[PDB]
Amino acid sequence: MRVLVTGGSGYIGSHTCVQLLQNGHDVIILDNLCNSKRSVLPVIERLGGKHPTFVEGDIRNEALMTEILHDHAIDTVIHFAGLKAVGESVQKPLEYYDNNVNGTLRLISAMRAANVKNFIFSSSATVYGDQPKIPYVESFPTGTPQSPYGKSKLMVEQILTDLQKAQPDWSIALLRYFNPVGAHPSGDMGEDPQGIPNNLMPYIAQVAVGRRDSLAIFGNDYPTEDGTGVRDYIHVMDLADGHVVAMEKLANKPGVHIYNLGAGVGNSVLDVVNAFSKACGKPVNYHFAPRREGDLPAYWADASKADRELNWRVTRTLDEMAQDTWHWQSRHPQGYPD
Amino acid sequence: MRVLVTGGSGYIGSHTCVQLLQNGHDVIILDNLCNSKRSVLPVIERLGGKHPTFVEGDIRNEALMTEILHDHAIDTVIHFAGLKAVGESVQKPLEYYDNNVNGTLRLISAMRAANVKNFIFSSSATVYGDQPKIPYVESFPTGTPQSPYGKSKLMVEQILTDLQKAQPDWSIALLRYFNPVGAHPSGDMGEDPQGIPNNLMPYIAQVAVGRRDSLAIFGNDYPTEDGTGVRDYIHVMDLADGHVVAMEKLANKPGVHIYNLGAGVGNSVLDVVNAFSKACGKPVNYHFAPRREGDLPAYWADASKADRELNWRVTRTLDEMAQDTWHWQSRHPQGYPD
Ligand SMILES: NC(=O)c1ccc[n+]([C@@H]2O[C@H](COP(=O)([O-])OP(=O)(O)OC[C@H]3O[C@@H](n4cnc5c(N)ncnc54)[C@H](O)[C@@H]3O)[C@@H](O)[C@H]2O)c1
Ligand SMILES: NC(=O)c1ccc[n+]([C@@H]2O[C@H](COP(=O)([O-])OP(=O)(O)OC[C@H]3O[C@@H](n4cnc5c(N)ncnc54)[C@H](O)[C@@H]3O)[C@@H](O)[C@H]2O)c1
Ligand SMILES: O=c1ccn([C@@H]2O[C@H](COP(=O)(O)OP(=O)(O)O[C@H]3O[C@H](CO)[C@@H](O)[C@H](O)[C@@H]3O)[C@@H](O)[C@H]2O)c(=O)[nH]1
Ligand SMILES: O=c1ccn([C@@H]2O[C@H](COP(=O)(O)OP(=O)(O)O[C@H]3O[C@H](CO)[C@@H](O)[C@H](O)[C@@H]3O)[C@@H](O)[C@H]2O)c(=O)[nH]1
Ligand code: NA
Ligand code: NA
Ligand code: NA
Ligand code: NA
Ligand code: NA
Ligand code: NA
Repeated sequence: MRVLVTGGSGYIGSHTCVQLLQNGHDVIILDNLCNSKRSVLPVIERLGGKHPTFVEGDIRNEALMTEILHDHAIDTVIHFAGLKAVGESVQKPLEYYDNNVNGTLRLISAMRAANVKNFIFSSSATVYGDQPKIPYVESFPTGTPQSPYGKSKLMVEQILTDLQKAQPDWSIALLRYFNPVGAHPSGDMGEDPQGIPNNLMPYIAQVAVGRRDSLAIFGNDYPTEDGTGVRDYIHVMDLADGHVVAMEKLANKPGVHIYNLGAGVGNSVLDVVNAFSKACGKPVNYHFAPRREGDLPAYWADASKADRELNWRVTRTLDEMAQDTWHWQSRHPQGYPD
Repeated sequence: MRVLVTGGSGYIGSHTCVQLLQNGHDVIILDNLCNSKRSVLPVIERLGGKHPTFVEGDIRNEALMTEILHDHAIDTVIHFAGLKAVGESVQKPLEYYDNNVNGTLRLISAMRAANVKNFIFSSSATVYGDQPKIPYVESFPTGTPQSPYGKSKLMVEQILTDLQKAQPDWSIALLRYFNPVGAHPSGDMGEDPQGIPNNLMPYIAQVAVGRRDSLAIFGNDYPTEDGTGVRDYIHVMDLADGHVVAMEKLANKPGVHIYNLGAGVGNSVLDVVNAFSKACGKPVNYHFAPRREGDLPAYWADASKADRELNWRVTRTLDEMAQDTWHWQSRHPQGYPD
C-alpha cells in the first residue's frame, strides 16, 4: 500500500516505517523536524531495506497535505505527528491544542479533499482518565485526561469518530498506546529525546550512560506490590508491528476501530530499574522522591481485543526492552547526528 | 472599554453590540458574514446610538485577528462567532470543529500575541450533557454533548481553562446560554435565520407569518406536565445585558468565571406556542410529531450564581419574548435586506 506516515522520523514512526518498508509498502514520511533529525532517514532506509520518500513540512499546512496525498496517490495515512510532553502541555496549552487538535483537523480535512479514507491515529491510554477499573478495556467509556496533552488526544478521537459517522466509508483506527519503550535490535535506531527525558526508560538510560546522577522514583507509597507505580510497557518494535497489521487488515474496512496496544501486564518502576541494571551490567543509581503530580498508582492494558481481531500480541519482553534501549544508548550516546 | 465583538453582526452579538454602545463602550465588530448581513450594521448604530467599527474577516485568520487587536487597542474580546446548527454539525463535523475549535484557538492565539487578556465566550448548557439533575448548576461536572456542535463548545471551554491556568493573569468568562429568543423591542432587529429555522421560536414565527404550514411538536409523551419538552427560554435583551455586565465586572479579574445565563425556569413547547398565539392574535397551527433524536425531556438553568456574583437576572417575560419576536417578524418579514 501507499502510506503517508506523519511524524515518521520520530521515535515510534521511525520504527514503524522500517517495518512497513520491510513489508514492501511504499512509504512517504512527513515531518517538520521539531523533535527529530534528518539523520535518521538513512537509517530507516537501511534498516527498512527500501527507500522511503521524505517531505519536510507541517500537518497544519492543509494545502501542502492535500498536495502530498494527491501527488503520491496515498491509500492510507498513519498519524504520529504531534507534541507529546505532558508537563510542557500544562505550561503551553495552546501549542498542544494547535499541533494536535488543529494539526489533525487540517490533515483529515486534506484527506477529504484528496479522497483518502483510511486513517490510523496515535492515541493514548490517557483517554481512559482516572479509571479505577484496571486493566483498561476498549469498551470502557472514556474519562477526563488531566493535561492539555491528554485532552488533545481525546478531542481528536472524538472528532475522528464524528467524521467517520458523517463519512461512513472511512476506516479509522484509534490505537491507544500504553508506555512505548525499546529500540530497534540493531542498536542503530531508538528514542532520541532532547534535553531532560520525561519518560522512565530514557531517564534510566541516561543515568546508566553517566549523563545523569540518579533516577528519581516518583513515590514509594503507592498501594502496589513494591510501593512504586505500575504501568504497561510495550516494546516499540511490537508497537511498530501492530501498526503494520492494523494498516493492512483495516484498510477499506469502514468503521472506528479502537484497540489498546500494550503488553497486557504491569511492571513497577523497580521492576524496570532492575531490568535495566541487568542489561547494562551495573546497578542503576536511584532514589525515592515525592509522587509526581496526578500520576495514578497502577494501570495496564487489556489487549485481548487486538489479539482476537487482528491476531496481534506483543512478543518482546521487558528484558529485551531494557537490553535494546541500552544497546542503542551505548552505541549512540549522542543520538542522531546534526 | 474597547471591545472586539466577534460574530457581532449575528443574532446575539447584534443585540449585545447595541447594549454595549448604549453603555458608551467602543465597539469593533468582526464577522465573516456567513450567517448575517451588512444590513444590520446601520441598525446597530442607530439603536446603539453610536458607531461601531466593522471589519469583515474570519476568526481563523490569526494574523488578521492580531492586527485588529493591536490596531484598535482592544481591552476585552466577546466571542460569539462560530457555527451553531446542531443537525448540520452531525452532517458536517469538520466545519464545526474548524470554525469553533480552531477558530477560537486562532483568536486566543492572536490575543496572546497582542497582549489582550480579557475574554468572554459564548458557551451552552449543552456542556452539561445528559444530566438528570435539573436545574443545571455551574458546580456540576460537565458531561458529554451528543453533537459535534455541543462537543466543540465543551472542547473550547477546556482549552480556555487550560490557557487561563498557563497564563493566570487572564480573565475568562464562560457564559453558558440556555435558549435565546426574542428581539429588540423596536421590532427593527431580531433573529434572521436563512432557510429552515432549527429553533422553536423562529419556526413558530414563520408559521405565524404564513410562510410555514404547521409547527411540528417533537414528542408529546415526555414525563413533563403536558408531555412536551421543557426548556429555559431567555430574552436576547436580557442575554445582551448579561454580557455587558459580565464584561464590565470581570475585566481584569483573573480566573475562569462560569455562569449559566437563563431565566431559571422551564416552559414547555405548548407554553411557548400559547404565548405566541396570544402575541400574534391568531392560533398558531401545530401538530405532534415523533420525538427529535437525542432531545432530553426537561432542563433549565439554576441562575443563582450570576445573580449573586454579578447582580444580574432576567427581567423580560415569556410573553415579551413572544411579542418582541412577532413584532420583528411582522415588521420585517424578509429580514435584513440584501
Ligand atoms: N512515546 C510515548 O510515550 C507516547 C504515549 C502515547 C502516545 N504517543 C503518541 O505517539 C505519537 C508518536 O510519539 P513519539 O514517541 O514517536 O514522539 P516523537 O516526538 O518522537 O514523534 C513525533 C514526530 O512528530 C513530528 N512533529 C511534531 N509536530 C509536528 C507537526 N505539526 N507537523 C509535522 N511533524 C510534526 C516531530 O518532529 C517528531 O518527529 C505522538 O502522537 C505521541 O503523542 C506517544
Ligand atoms: N442561538 C442559540 O440558541 C445559541 C445557544 C447556545 C450558544 N450559542 C452561541 O452563541 C453565539 C451566537 O449565536 P447566534 O444565535 O448569535 O448565532 P449567529 O449565527 O446569528 O451569530 C454568529 C455570527 O458569527 C459569524 N461567524 C460564523 N463563523 C465565523 C468565523 N469563522 N469567522 C467570523 N465570523 C463568523 C456569523 O456570520 C454570524 O454573524 C454562537 O457561538 C453560538 O454557538 C447560541
Ligand atoms: O523520572 C521518572 C519518570 C517516571 N517515573 C515513573 O515511572 C512510571 C512511568 O512514567 P512515565 O512518565 O514514563 O509514563 P506514564 O505512565 O506516567 O505516562 C504514560 O501516559 C502519558 C499520557 O497520560 C504519556 O504522555 C506517557 O508517555 C506515558 O505513555 C510512572 O509510575 C512514573 O511515576 C519515575 O518514577 N521517575
Ligand atoms: O420545530 C421544533 C423545534 C423545537 N421543538 C422543541 O422545542 C424545544 C426547544 O427546541 P430548540 O431546538 O429550540 O432548542 P433545544 O433546547 O433543543 O436546544 C438548545 O441547546 C442546543 C445545544 O444543545 C442549542 O444548539 C439550541 O440553540 C438550544 O439552545 C425542544 O423541547 C424541542 O423538542 C419542537 O417541538 N419543534
Ligand atoms: Na450524514
Ligand atoms: Na525534549
Ligand atoms: Na544528540
Ligand atoms: Na505555568
Ligand atoms: Na440556516
Ligand atoms: Na431575507
